[PDB]
Amino acid sequence: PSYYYYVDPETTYTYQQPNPLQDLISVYGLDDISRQVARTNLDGTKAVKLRKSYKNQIADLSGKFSTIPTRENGKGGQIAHILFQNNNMSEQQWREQLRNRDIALFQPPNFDWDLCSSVLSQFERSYPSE
Amino acid sequence: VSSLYPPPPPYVKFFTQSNLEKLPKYKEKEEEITCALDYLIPPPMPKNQQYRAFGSIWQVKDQLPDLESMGLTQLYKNYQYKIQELRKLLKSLLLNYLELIGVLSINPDMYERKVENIRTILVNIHHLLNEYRPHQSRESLIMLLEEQLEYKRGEIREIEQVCKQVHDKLTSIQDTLRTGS
Amino acid sequence: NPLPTRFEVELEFIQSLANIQYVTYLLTQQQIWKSPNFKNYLKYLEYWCNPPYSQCIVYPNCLFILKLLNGFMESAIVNEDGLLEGLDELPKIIQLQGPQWMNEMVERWA
Amino acid sequence: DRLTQLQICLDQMTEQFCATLNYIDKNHGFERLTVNEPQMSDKHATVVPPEEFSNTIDELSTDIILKTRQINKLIDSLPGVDVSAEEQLRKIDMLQKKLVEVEDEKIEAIKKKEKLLRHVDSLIEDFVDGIANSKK
Repeated sequence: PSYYYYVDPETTYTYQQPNPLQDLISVYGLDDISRQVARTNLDGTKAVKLRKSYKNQIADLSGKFSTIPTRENGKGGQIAHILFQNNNMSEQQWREQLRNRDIALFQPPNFDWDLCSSVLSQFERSYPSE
Repeated sequence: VSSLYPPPPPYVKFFTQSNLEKLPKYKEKEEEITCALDYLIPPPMPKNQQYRAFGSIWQVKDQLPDLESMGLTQLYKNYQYKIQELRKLLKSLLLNYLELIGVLSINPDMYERKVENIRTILVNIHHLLNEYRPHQSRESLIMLLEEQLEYKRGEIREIEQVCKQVHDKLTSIQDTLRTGS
Repeated sequence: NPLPTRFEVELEFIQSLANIQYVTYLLTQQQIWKSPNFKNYLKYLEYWCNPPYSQCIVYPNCLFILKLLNGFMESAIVNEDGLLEGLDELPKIIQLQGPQWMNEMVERWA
Repeated sequence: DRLTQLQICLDQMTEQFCATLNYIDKNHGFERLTVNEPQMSDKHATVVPPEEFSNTIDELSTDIILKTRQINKLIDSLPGVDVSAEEQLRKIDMLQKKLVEVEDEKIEAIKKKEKLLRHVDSLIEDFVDGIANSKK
């Protein structure tokens, strides 16, 4: 018998972790996410197609809106830039300090209420129509 | 900023006619410079035999480096042994490519050492070929000597081919001369 | 780092004649071919033609270029003031036949 | 020259390996685990019929191993496997002597052709000056 290079019987190889052969949705328990958005139910019956807009989400609230505020209709803004902004004593006390330093912007002198009463009292009669 | 090409050497200034006439007298009498007559005798070979030229080291007699001397794995080291080593190497290369396909068809992350194995097989194969190359070059010189032998002997056969054409045309003229007699 | 030996510098300069750009750069200076010392250096350099000095050469077309330009030298006579007659038009020969020789030896390479 | 074809065959192995890997990486499809799962297609994906896909896999594999038989046959035909460098020198010196000898043999062969050469021109000149003396 002649040995062949880099063919070693004690050298073994295993499958990838995780294995892409199996359905990796089920391995990580994502099957609940799968069939809740599936275009067809897994019994031969076609499931409902999701709407283009989120009108069905906002359908349970009574308001003056009939259209959808988007970027292109001039109704929405670039709010995501603001929304992605970021900056002994027990955990109870320290969390109180954190929540109260998140209150200091929410009270006067930042939001003087006599000033707002006087200023929104300045609105004269009727609604001018534009 | 300088010129594109280096200037001629300062050694050209010593080639004067007085040095030319004193050169045979100095002959009758890596170099250690003593006088101006040393620059007309051509310098001998370096004793270290490894001279710097064009940003590289050449040698007066190049030897093929080993894989260990270069820092790689020489798996296998009168050429029948090397021929069988090459055969086992190519079979191992095919088997290791099959193993690489198998590794990528279960886990495409452990291939990195297998590619290294294929690299070692390839460099051993190529170094085995270059080790056979002086033998292959000697066989090519043998082939060239045999080819010049073959051309000289082909000149020989065309010499007696034309000669035999002369002889049988001479038999033809003798036959037609006897016919005309 | 030791100094470049006379053997090394002379070998690199004798090897540089294979490229025609180097020799057509050198021959456009009047003082180079006007100098009889450079002419003697041209007749000094045929020692590379003989072995074992020829072993270290890598591109022998430089040795061919060396042998070629020496045939223009016996027609040249140097005077007392140093004006080398016969070298006024050999560089012009070099620019006229420049691409011809190097294309010929490139096709010989193929 | 045989080793040159061997090196061409070796990097032709390597080109075939990377070409087969490229083909199997780019032109494979999307396999159904079950029948009820959705099968979607991409306009940016080079989808192929699976039967001719397998046929191309087969022909790639067979050209790999026919090039392998070519490599094996070429290595069986490497010039000089049973001779050593000493055997190369013991061939070179006798080839040297044989070349000197065949130069000598060609010298007497050319000598024999010269025998015939002045033979035929002597007969021709005797013929022509004989007929010149006859006709004058």
